[PDB]
Amino acid sequence: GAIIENMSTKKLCIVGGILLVFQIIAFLVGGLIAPGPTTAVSYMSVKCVDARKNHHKTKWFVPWGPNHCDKIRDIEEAIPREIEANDIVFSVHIPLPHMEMSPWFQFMLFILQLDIAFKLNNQIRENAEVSMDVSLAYRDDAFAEWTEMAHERVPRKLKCTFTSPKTPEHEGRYYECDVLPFMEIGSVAHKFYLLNIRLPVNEKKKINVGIGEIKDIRLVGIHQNGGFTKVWFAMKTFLTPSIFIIMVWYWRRITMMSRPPVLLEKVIFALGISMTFINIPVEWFSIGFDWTWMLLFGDIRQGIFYAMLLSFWIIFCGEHMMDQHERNHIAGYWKQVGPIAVGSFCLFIFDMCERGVQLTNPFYSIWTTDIGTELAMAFIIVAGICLCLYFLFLCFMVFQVFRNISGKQSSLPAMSKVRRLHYEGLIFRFKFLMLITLACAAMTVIFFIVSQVTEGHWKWGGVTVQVNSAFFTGIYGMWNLYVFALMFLYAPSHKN
Amino acid sequence: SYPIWWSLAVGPQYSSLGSQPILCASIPGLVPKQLRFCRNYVEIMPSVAEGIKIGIQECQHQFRGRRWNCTTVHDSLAIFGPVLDKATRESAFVHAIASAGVAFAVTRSCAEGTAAICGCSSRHQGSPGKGWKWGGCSEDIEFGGMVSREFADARENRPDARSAMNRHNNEAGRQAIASHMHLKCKCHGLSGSCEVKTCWWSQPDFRAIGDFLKDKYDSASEMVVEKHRESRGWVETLRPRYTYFKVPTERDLVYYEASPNFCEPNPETGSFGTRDRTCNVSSHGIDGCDLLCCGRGHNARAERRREKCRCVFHWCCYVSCQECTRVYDVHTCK
Ligand SMILES: CC(C)CCC[C@@H](C)[C@H]1CC[C@H]2[C@@H]3CC=C4C[C@@H](O)CC[C@]4(C)[C@H]3CC[C@]12C
Repeated sequence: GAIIENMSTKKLCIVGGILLVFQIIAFLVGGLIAPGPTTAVSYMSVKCVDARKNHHKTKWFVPWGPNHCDKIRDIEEAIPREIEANDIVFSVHIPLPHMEMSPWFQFMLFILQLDIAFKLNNQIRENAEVSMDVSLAYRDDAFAEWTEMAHERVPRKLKCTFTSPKTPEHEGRYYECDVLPFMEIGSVAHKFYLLNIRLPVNEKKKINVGIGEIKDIRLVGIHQNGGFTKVWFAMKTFLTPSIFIIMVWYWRRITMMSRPPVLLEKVIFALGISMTFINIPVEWFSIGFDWTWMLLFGDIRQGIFYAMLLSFWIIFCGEHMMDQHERNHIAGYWKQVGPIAVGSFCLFIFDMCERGVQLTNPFYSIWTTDIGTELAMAFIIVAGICLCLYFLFLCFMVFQVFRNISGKQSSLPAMSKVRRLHYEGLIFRFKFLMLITLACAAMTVIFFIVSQVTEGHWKWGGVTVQVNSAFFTGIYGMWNLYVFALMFLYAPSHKN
Repeated sequence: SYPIWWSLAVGPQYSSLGSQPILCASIPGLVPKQLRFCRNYVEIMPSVAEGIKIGIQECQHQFRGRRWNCTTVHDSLAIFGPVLDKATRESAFVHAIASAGVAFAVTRSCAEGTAAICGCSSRHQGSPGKGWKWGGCSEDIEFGGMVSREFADARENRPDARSAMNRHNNEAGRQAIASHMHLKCKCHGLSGSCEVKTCWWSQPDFRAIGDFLKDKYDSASEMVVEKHRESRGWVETLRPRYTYFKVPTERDLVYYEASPNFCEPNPETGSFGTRDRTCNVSSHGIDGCDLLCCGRGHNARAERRREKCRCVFHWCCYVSCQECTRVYDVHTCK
């Protein structure tokens, strides 16, 4: 007998009221205080000319400010000055003038967008690839030499189309090229970063030949807003004490009983631990230590919760068939849980492949070669099939539960007070959670669609509301609150 | 022309892209509003002169075979000559492309980090204030529009029929850029799935903007001048011909005076002759150059030009290949 089966309809309404008030606050904080999730800043590179100086004495080229490079304003000016390919390096200073990076920025994503001209003598070949020679440095203060962070080679394929007719009238028009991935850094620990890209040409090896005429390179830097991180941490700090206390209350209720615990109780508690793991501000060390592994941690933690939530739903349904069941062991649901273990395992490998190599080579992409693409898709496809099998076995489980309920709720006159109240409770307990779970899922999906299609913010009077932010804080709070309700309402009822 | 400071793009320009800090000294067409700007926004002033230069190169490309080629006289006190003293179709284009050029050049220069006064600048902001270190600097995309509307449109508020034309066409340039920006999005999240999408707008190439305004040039409407005021006086405004046609706003070009004849030299109308021009150099068929010369007998010149040939043609510059000569037949008119 769970607590939810002994609460009157009145008492449940009071609890619901309290839970709703908190849910409203969660939205208000994200919308009205947080600045919004992320910012993207566009950069244009400067074309610096090396006067045949850089051999082993790495000289870092600074786009602007004191000790700036000798730069060419337009690539065509190279020809009258006899400047050859390989003598021009593209320099970008990541923070803009009179701006700094701070540890509160959690990551940086970098993408490149090439501006390639059409000329009849310089067209893009069918299998055109760009081989970038890329070096990155960091600096902590203005009056210090740049210190190297990474030096790698970054081949990328070109995907470009030309929509005008290819005739001698439209020369000078640009290709329409897609976005190329470039770099992922999982930590922001230094104030300044300097990026130098060179494009060497070698005729006998077809290295950067037949890649068209390249005139400019654009870079976009994406980072999470500092104010969003600060608000997010404050929210997690609030939640952790609350989760800790209820976890301890729940534990003591389970163990101080006249009967050993049952399987559903063990699963509900285990789901509590997974949420406690995602609510701990482990990230509040990212502002003091340069730990590049925090982005993969975040993913693993979040992925575990998903697995636990999907498993809970299976066990819950399996624990509420009336006749023929009330089974209590883990070893016999492997028919319904297997698909989850396989799917999560395969996604784990996929993320580990992309994320783990990023930790050792910031200029990595699993989608660089045909073989990498084939394997990456194989893991996604398997995960997708397993998730669909999960959805079909959950639906059958539910179907069978309901037909059993229709039977049990019919042959009621011939049992006694003790057995009748027992089953009437189970019937209610089941129906209640199903309606709440569907409402929670429906709200999450509908608001993901209103975050992926709308503008991102709404200006209404003197107040600007952040919609993408309110999404994250509201849903984050919602599932934790739902787990809080689950542990309180479904704990054993104390009787004397 | 009609605006004088456009002359900064020619002659004295001499690549004054920040290495020549000539501030509010040479700007030849300047009102009190422009003086305040050029004194407060000094780091971005070289980008305005470059923006005009860009517009000049584009109009000369776009009109290379239209009798009127966008000619720029050496006087530098009137960069295109008297041809732009009338409210004609050619002026509408030059105004729109010049306005677009300034906004374009300023935005690119800010993206290169050439100025610390461009848009957002702050090294600190915890207490919530939409600063770099709390909320992000998202206002940097409107700066180029501010410079073009603040500096260029400073003499255009005088109550005159021509002033109305100029204001409309200058906005057409700025709107042409805004209408052609592209939206790109990067998908990232738990596993790369689109839980966080980050989107940005990118600038178009200027060739597309040139072509757009060239189409609007040919489709440009005729307006008539109407005058009234409440108090004793007149203010001149334009009345579009909405009896048959459909004139819009922030998309199109307007005019109200007739274009001149460009066939023969005429010093009073600012018209340069086409007596010495070439033809059959494009498709070598039938093209606008058949009317360009306004004459007949396009057969006068042979050439033996030297060019580089048999080359590898690398992705950048100074290919360093062999020379050869070719014989050309040029259908030059008299
Ligand atoms: C509500 C309570 C129980 C939550 C506790 C969360 C813990 C892990 C958080 C709360 C305050 C955090 C600290 C706050 C400030 C700093 C200074 C910084 O330069 C290094 C990290 C450090 C030292 C943090 C370490 C992690 C920390 C101790």
